[PDB]
Amino acid sequence: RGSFVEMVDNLRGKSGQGYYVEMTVGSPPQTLNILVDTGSSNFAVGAAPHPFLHRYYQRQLSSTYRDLRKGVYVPYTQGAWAGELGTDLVSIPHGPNVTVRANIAAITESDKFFINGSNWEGILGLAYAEIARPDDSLEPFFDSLVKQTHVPNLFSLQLCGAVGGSMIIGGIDHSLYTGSLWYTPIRREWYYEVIIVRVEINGQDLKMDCKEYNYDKSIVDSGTTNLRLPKKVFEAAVKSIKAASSTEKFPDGFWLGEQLVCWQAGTTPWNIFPVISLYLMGEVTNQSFRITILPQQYLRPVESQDDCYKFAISQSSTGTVMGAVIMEGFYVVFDRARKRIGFAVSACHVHDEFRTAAVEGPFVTLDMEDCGYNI
Ligand SMILES: C[C@H](O)c1cn(C[C@H](O)[C@H](Cc2ccccc2)NC(=O)c2cc(C(=O)N[C@H](C)c3ccc(F)cc3)cc(N(C)S(C)(=O)=O)c2)nn1
Ligand SMILES: [Cl-]
Ligand SMILES: [Cl-]
Repeated sequence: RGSFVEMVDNLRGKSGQGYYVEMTVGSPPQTLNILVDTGSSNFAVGAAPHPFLHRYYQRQLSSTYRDLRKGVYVPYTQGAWAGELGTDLVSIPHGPNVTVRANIAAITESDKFFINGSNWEGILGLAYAEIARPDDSLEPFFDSLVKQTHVPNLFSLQLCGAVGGSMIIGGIDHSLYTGSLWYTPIRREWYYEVIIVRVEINGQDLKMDCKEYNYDKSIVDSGTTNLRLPKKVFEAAVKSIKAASSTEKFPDGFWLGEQLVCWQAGTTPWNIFPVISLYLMGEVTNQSFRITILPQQYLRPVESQDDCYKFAISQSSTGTVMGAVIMEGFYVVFDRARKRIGFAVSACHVHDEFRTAAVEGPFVTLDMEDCGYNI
């Protein structure tokens, strides 16, 4: 009975290979499953046969498709695609009750982008126009939705790991979280860039300079699976996580994501692995808060009577990426109207009877305006 009830439970995932929402494009309607990605800013849909796609967009059957007569290519950290730009009517049947004319890239060729078995056929880039291809003149979908309709300029995501979740567009649903929401500023509107001001592994501060945790940016990115950390931070965090979980030894490759470890169904010794906290800059001077995840968020299942896991914190050379490993702990509010991102503990996050993910505050942290990187 909350007012946003019909958007609850509108996301699915097939064996953990990306969270997607149904979107209906063109006229008469063509509904496709679209991956939700807050790490990019193009709306693009498979528009030609591919071995991994069950369905694709057929422009010649949509009477409202308009050709913008321009190609587009988008490379990501993983994979890339190429296609043709146009516009068409778009609605989200378990989203807001509106229809907008949005730009759409029709994917005609791709490399290592579509994932076999994932059940999604396109991508919804929810970040800002600064990072869209071919350039920032190509209005992203959520910008079209806010400009064309009354829908408030905010959306929130609850990614429920193991796969489903909720994308609430235009508000917050209080059933999806417990405790209070705590907000960090969006530093700049391009990616959803935030500032991380301290990192702890089981209560123990990693003690790096905060400028290392944000070198060269820290972003919130639902289309990236892992928590990705810059080189020096990743090396330092692995050394600390190893030291904390030293009652069991694992091969070096397990911490590089190259070996899996499996336990008999139901027996994974979660308690031997530490919690991990990131402190983020708060909304008042000198004030911060911390979000804490469990090994149930950073050890991810790979699908016998065997539970196999991959360690899903990994190295980046393009900054901190708070991917699904972070987002599955939390209900995350992308309050674009107030230029801030809110975290609360997710009502669906995976935990055990001893430990829960957490969002706590306030803490005092001085000189946070010096943590960010300057281009
Ligand atoms: C604007 C810019 O240039 C850009 C932005 N991004 C980050 C985007 O989120 C892109 C979007 C995307 C979505 C599907 C397939 C390929 C790429 N994401 C990635 O580049 C990406 C995508 C993935 C990936 O497997 N994503 C899948 C769909 C996924 C699977 C589970 C899940 F919970 C969430 C996402 C993994 C990674 N890594 C490098 S990793 C092993 O460290 O987690 C990166 N990269 N470059
Ligand atoms: Cl129609
Ligand atoms: Cl990434």
